[PDB]
Amino acid sequence: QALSEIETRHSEIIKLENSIRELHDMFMDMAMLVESQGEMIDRIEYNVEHAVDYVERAVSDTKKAV
Amino acid sequence: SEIETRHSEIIKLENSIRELHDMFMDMAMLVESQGEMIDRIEYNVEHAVDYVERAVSDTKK
Amino acid sequence: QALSEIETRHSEIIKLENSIRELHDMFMDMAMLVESQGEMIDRIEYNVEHAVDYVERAVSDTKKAVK
Amino acid sequence: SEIETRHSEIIKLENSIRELHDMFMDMAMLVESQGEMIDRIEYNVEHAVDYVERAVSDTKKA
Repeated sequence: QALSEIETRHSEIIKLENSIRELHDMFMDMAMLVESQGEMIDRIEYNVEHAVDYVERAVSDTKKAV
Repeated sequence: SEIETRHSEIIKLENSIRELHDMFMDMAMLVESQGEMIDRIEYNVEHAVDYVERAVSDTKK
Repeated sequence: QALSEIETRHSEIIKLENSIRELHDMFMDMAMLVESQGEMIDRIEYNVEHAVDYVERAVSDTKKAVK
Repeated sequence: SEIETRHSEIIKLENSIRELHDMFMDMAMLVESQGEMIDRIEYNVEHAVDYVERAVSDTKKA
């Protein structure tokens, strides 16, 4: 009924495993948030990139009318 | 005793895991905080884009 | 030769692109280190799991000796 | 005037960019602490695995 020494060891290691495994949900939550933030930044860079192209075209066009 | 040693090892390792779990919480909060700063930056940038595009259009181009 | 106004607006928006790219690069480095941390945790989980299966087997064999 | 508002916006943009940069410095620090805590956990887990498997074998042989 009570645990033997070998069973006690086993229980301890199983407890450690579940605990390492359960770190998953929290890590995935953080990871998702970090990944989402990266894309936000990337969209901002994308729009600025578009602004630079728009202006570069206008600058190149205007010079033509010179 | 050897038993005490093994027990302190299990408790420390346990606190460490819980602690890591908390750093992840702190990270999440830090990311949400940066998310407001990014919204502020995007607002500034969108206006900056507007400014240069208007100024470059009115100057016929 | 001094920059015209249009050229100045161009320079300004270009700087802005380089600035945002830098912010983006700093963030992506950290993001890669975080991804890497998750993989390490997976490996650890994988090793403890394999250890658990090992102990299980031994607990079974130690009990089967009882006969 | 236009200078006042214009200059004001050039400063707001630069300030918000530097502030995020600063926040990124704090993030980097937490990323480092996370990694180190994980290094430590890898060590403790390697030890616990070795310990229990050793004990498990001595019991099967005794």
